[PDB]
Amino acid sequence: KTIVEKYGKLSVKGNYMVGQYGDTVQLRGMSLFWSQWMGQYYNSDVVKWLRDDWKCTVVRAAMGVEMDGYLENPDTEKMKVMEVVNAAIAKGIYVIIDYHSHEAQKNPAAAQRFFSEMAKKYGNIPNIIYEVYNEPLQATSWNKDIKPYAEGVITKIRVYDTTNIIVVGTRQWSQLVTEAAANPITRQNIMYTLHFYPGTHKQELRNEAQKALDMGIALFVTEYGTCDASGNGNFSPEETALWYEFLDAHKISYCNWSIADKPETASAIVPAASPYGGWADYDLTPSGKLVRDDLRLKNGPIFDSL
Repeated sequence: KTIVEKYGKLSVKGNYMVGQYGDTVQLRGMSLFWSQWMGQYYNSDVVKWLRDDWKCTVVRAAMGVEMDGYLENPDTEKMKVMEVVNAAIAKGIYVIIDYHSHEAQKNPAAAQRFFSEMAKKYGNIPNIIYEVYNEPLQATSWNKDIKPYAEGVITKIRVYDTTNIIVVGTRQWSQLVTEAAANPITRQNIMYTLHFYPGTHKQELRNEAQKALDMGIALFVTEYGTCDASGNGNFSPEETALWYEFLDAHKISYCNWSIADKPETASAIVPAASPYGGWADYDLTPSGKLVRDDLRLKNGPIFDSL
């Protein structure tokens, strides 16, 4: 039995993600980096290694949209996403299809087309989680920009995929979850994005998250780092652990940024680390070691249960 066979189809009940057999589910895994810049890792060898060695129960495909991404090169970037999705299906783990944009509402037809295609192809499959708008900017209003954009994309997904989870980004780089909680999308199996970087974001952002939970919505940490929000500097292992404590207490799923070999703190692997996986201890950065150790410790028993 695989992880996806264990938990099955996912849905949302109140503050929680639940599975079809009555489990309350918490996923943990890794995000790939921008598909147009780290596309060499968008392959089945990486996905298998993330399951077998890192004990990921979810992987996130971060499809770049602007800056020579999907809008300019739709076939190439969609292909990379589908390779990762296909591998997650073959290996029995969950997969997030992330529309990795800061301005999705500016090209809603492109986003609707992409998600319609993904939902038509994969709609009957329990592994799939959709993430329709990575990180709205500080200027991007929930009520006026994000919510109407997301509702249009959700309707398109739901033509073909009636119940898989859809995660919706929030204002200020997916920080301001209380604004979504005050005016939620009143549709089935919707969650809301929280992103944190513990060199920058500490108890004040945990308090924001708690206030959103108080208001009745479910959060998914589709991206977090171990360092400050720029992705470089202020490696913060103790603060990361305070976040893990909070997320585990609330059964909030989490994926780390990122599988990339860029020479910055947030990268999990060293420059030139193999595109096929197989990374030994000397191929991991301090951030990668911290995150991999947490995955092995917490997800190991889930794999062992089968």
